[PDB]
Amino acid sequence: EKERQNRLAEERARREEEENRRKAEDEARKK
Repeated sequence: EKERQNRLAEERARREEEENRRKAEDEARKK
């Protein structure tokens, strides 16, 4: 269970950092 939950949690965090760098490069284009 913990293996599964941690895997899903890192998948979530990776998607989150994807969106963060994405908004970052968007703002960069606005610059």
